[PDB]
Amino acid sequence: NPPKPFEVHESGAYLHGTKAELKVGDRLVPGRESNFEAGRIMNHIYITQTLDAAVWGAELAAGEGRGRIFIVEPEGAIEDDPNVTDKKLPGNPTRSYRTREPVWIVGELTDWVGHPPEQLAAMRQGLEELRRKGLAVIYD
Ligand SMILES: CO[C@H]1/C=C/O[C@@]2(C)Oc3c(C)c(O)c4c(O)c(c(/C=N/N5CCN(C)CC5)c(O)c4c3C2=O)NC(=O)/C(C)=C\C=C\[C@H](C)[C@H](O)[C@@H](C)[C@@H](O)[C@@H](C)[C@H](OC(C)=O)[C@@H]1C
Ligand SMILES: Nc1[nH]c2ccc(Cl)cc2c(=O)c1-c1ccccc1
Repeated sequence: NPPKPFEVHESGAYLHGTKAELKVGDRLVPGRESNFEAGRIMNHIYITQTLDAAVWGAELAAGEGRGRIFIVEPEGAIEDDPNVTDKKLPGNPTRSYRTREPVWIVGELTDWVGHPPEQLAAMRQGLEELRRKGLAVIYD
């Protein structure tokens, strides 16, 4: 399924893109290393209700694996991801959220296609440019 930017599914189910080999049944607590800043300990887990965002999460995750999209259930409260809320577009059209509490892995999505390679390379090259200019501010 070719991700359409800002398109929710009728489930409203929480998604999580990553390269981590997670399994159905896993409970995962906050505090892993950031995908964007070596050595940065995370206060939150990031989740999304759009397929587009979860694909970005699978493609941009650190690791040698192939991207995976997990279906997750938070144990506690979620809030708008500030990294993508009112930062260009008003509100939270990617429907990206974060939580200070653990999440359970309740399934895996298997029939999705990632972004065209020139889109993923453009995203990676833009992020390296914000790195080099010291404009890659990450809120957590
Ligand atoms: C769900 O979000 C995704 C897709 C959105 O879909 C889509 C269609 O809607 C977007 C919204 C609503 C944005 O508000 C946005 C944005 O604010 C932004 C970049 C950056 N794009 N660039 C590429 C080319 N460009 C010329 C330069 C920079 C974006 O592309 C988007 C963007 C999209 O592309 N940020 C910036 O420009 C700056 C100044 C800083 C970035 C800081 C950190 C590093 C990031 O925030 C990290 C923490 C992640 O949060 C993102 C990497 C998101 O990855 C995930 C997995 O979450 C990703 C945006
Ligand atoms: N979406 C994210 N937001 C972040 C915000 C802040 C910090 Cl310190 C880290 C992250 C981060 O690692 C991710 C992520 C990227 C790919 C796969 C899963 C999660």
